[PDB]
Amino acid sequence: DTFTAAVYEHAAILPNATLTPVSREEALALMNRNLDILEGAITSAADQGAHIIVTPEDAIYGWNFNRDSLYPYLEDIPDPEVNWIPCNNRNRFGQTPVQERLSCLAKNNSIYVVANIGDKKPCDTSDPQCPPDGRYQYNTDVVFDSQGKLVARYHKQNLFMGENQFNVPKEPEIVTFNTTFGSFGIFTCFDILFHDPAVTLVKDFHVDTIVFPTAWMNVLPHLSAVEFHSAWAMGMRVNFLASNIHYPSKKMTGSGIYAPNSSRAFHYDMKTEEGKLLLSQLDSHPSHSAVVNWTSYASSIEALSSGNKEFKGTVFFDEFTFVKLTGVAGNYTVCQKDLCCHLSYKMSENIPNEVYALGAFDGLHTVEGRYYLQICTLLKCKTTNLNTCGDSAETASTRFEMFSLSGTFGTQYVFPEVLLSENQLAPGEFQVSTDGRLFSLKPTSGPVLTVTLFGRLYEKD
Ligand SMILES: *[C@@H]1O[C@H](CO)[C@@H](O[C@@H]2O[C@H](CO)[C@@H](O[C@@H]3O[C@H](CO[C@@H]4O[C@H](CO)[C@@H](O)[C@H](O[C@@H]5O[C@H](CO)[C@@H](O)[C@H](O)[C@@H]5O)[C@@H]4O)[C@@H](O)[C@H](O[C@@H]4O[C@H](CO)[C@@H](O)[C@H](O)[C@@H]4O)[C@@H]3O)[C@H](O)[C@H]2NC(C)=O)[C@H](O)[C@H]1NC(C)=O
Ligand SMILES: *[C@@H]1O[C@H](CO)[C@@H](O[C@@H]2O[C@H](CO)[C@@H](O[C@@H]3O[C@H](CO)[C@@H](O)[C@H](O)[C@@H]3O)[C@H](O)[C@H]2NC(C)=O)[C@H](O)[C@H]1NC(C)=O
Ligand SMILES: N#C[C@@H]1CCCN(C(=O)c2cnc(NC3(c4cncnc4)CC3)nc2)C1
Ligand SMILES: *[C@@H]1O[C@H](CO)[C@@H](O)[C@H](O)[C@H]1NC(C)=O
Ligand SMILES: *[C@@H]1O[C@H](CO)[C@@H](O)[C@H](O)[C@H]1NC(C)=O
Ligand code: NA
Repeated sequence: DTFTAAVYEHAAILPNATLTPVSREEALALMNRNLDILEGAITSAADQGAHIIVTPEDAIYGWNFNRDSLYPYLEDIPDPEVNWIPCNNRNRFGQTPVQERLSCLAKNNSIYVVANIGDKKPCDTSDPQCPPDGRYQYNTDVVFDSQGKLVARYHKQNLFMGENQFNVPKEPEIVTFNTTFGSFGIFTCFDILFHDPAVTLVKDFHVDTIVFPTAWMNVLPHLSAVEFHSAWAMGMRVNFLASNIHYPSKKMTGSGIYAPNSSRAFHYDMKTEEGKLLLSQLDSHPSHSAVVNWTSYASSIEALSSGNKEFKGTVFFDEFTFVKLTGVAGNYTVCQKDLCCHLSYKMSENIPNEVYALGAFDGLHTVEGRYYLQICTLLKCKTTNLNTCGDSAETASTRFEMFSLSGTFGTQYVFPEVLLSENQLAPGEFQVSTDGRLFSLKPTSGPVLTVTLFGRLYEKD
């Protein structure tokens, strides 16, 4: 059993902004301008045989708001158990034009529609957790099935810095929807960096596929959208539908359809101001059974390199312990605290003025969010100057003939990243072993930007 998946990267129409909150008529007019663009993508996806389409987070109203400027864009999204086809019973819950439009878009095109809108929940001064505003506001994903029915409502758990227009739910919402093409889980953007609901959906609810609306700001060398999202899909052994905002000015680009074995289709574009519809087939019930012990090989072996020239290098505000790669072939081991990284490599050639390092990181990230990390990285240094290792590098010339990366990870949640020049994925050029090794299967098709094993220690957050 297979199905055709679709994702749309959206060049959104943002509100003029701001000073005084707009009227509902003004807020709706803008939302409709974006909805007409998404209508265009939903119709082509359906015309091309897609069973489901994901549209990005904030695709309908943007990310620039305060609680009051956001209010006019919000709808009361009922509990999905309510059993409702907004396209067929338009006024069941009062004024809900966005839900009606999304419902008609899913019904008329006979396709599942995943979209991200805003929820309003009026509350009383009686309940303690009610805001002084008199309402809860949530960044909400909605799923409409092929018949137009609301089958999922998900309020974002992990709000990012400056998402002050939204509220965090009391308890994490573990939202799934079942179809004839597998069990589906859903979460949004920053959620992918945390345990709840992200990990829970995969390990406890045994979902086949994750639908992921995102408005992601790219951060090289490890946190580029296509790079990390496909890494997470591979590490969690699940299908992954990533639909991103297209805004190169904020480094927003990178949508794709990912399988447990490799990427299936991806899109990265920093040049044009245009959106992109992507389609690809996936297995409805992929195998999830391929277990990896991430510390096995690494904890067995002894240090591959002795007495080495080591230095501190900054990666996304985190101080990694590096070791320069001297030679067109080598065996290095670098440790930072509880983590020890091993690398075996052989380059296609020894390209001049191109420096590579092997890095190790064991510690807590605190800049613009807090999360414990354990990272082993083979990265291309931006320049020859060793103090530029870990700074975002977008191009490279060194193809590798072979690589094998591993670490003494104190976690079972490790995401294998392989990124080529210029933000290109490498399907299916690498594989992960039951031993916890990220290794090449053929020489890389393009130059290497990074080969990382991105570890996550949820308890140490
Ligand atoms: C979400 O929806 C899915 C899809 O509808 C739900 O999963 C279904 O659950 C049914 C009830 O448990 C399952 O029915 C039983 O099937 C077995 C036969 O085995 C299956 O053969 C199928 C056809 O060849 C095949 O599709 C199926 O799935 C596969 O399972 C293998 C592992 O075995 C896995 O590798 C694949 O990836 C895939 O998952 C099985 O191989 C029948 O023997 C069984 O007996 C009957 O019980 C009936 C009463 O329920 C009775 O009517 C009848 O007389 C028999 O006694 C069931 O018919 C069905 O397999 C399963 N479908 C899939 C694709 O998994 C899931 O439960 C829903 N989840 C939630 C949370 O609601
Ligand atoms: C993944 O592989 C590693 C390596 O085998 C596993 O870790 C190891 O787990 C064993 C327990 O089965 C630990 O052994 C214990 O050692 C202590 C002394 O250190 C001793 O007192 C105990 O009697 C026992 O022998 C071992 O130390 C530990 N090693 C490391 C590096 O953590 C890991 O648990 C495997 N995980 C899975 C789920 O397969
Ligand atoms: N702008 C805007 C968005 C609007 C939607 C809410 N946002 C996020 O959840 C969000 C979170 N994180 C990122 N990107 C990374 C990051 C970037 N810089 C610092 N910390 C992490 C790389 C993780 N991208 C988006 C921010
Ligand atoms: C969907 O179709 C119905 C009639 O078939 C129509 O009333 C409705 O406006 C359509 N909506 C969209 C958004 O296509
Ligand atoms: C690296 O290690 C492998 C495996 O032990 C070995 O075959 C290879 O010759 C080594 N290369 C260098 C240059 O140390
Ligand atoms: Na805000």
